[PDB]
Amino acid sequence: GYTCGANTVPYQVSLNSGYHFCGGSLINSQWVVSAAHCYKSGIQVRLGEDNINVVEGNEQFISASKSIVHPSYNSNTLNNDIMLIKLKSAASLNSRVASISLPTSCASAGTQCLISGWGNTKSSGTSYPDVLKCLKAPILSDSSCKSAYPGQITSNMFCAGYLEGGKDSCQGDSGGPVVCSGKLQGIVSWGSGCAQKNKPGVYTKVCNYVSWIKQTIASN
Amino acid sequence: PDFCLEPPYTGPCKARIIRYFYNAKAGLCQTFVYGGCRAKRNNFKSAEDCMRTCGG
Ligand SMILES: CC[C@H](C)[C@H](N)C(=O)N[C@H](C(=O)O)C(C)C
Ligand SMILES: [Hg+2]
Repeated sequence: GYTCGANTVPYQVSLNSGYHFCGGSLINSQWVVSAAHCYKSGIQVRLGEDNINVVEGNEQFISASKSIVHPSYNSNTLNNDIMLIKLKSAASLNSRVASISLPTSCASAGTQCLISGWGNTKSSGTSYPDVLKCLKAPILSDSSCKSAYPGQITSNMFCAGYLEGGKDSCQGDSGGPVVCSGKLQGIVSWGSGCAQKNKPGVYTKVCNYVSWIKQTIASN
Repeated sequence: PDFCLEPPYTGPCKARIIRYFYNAKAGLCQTFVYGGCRAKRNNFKSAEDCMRTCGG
């Protein structure tokens, strides 16, 4: 991880319920994409954040109207770990709040991506940042993902990161983006701990859902 | 309740949701970080729920 820099990931959202519990991505003025296991009541979306603990004057805090978990989310296998959030009011898109394009195709192994979040910064230990953290990590091959996690990887998941360890997404990062060449290819989802050797992070494969997201946004 | 003695389980998912668990050693309900999935039973949404079910 590193400090992204103020308002440098403009599509990054914090999900707040009295405190930061998850991340998300702005896909348009009124819709956020996040993880299904981030579903809570009383979600407030905070846009334009950097330091989630102080008010820096670029924020928009907007409550959620609707929160739509994928009809086939399996709580147990974590398959279809995707949820949409409709904002009560449309956001004002500016330079510090902008949305992320949805992919036309799926990204191949070895694509380097940006993963961002306010989650834990210690592999083992505890340290929650004030500011946004970023991490450049490659998409891993299906073959290696399935061998890292035998019998747990569905066609809707991918692995990303480093087999060596020390560089990963951690608790607090869920629902947050994995953006590869400007396109939203993943959502931070799960892993066996974090930044452990031979256990990369596991991400929801957003390219499989593009039709669902569009039609759902359209009819809600 | 036997599950009330069990250690807090964050699990594999990466959310940062504050929940409660019974801490036998301290004789009270304490907060921990729950990752958002595969919860075990020593995991409550309020102290009051925790105390009602576990407080012994
Ligand atoms: C994805 C946001 C950042 C990179 C996460 N929360 C983080 O700080 N991870 C640490 C690392 O430096 O990669 C830690 C070792 C898991
Ligand atoms: Hg961690």
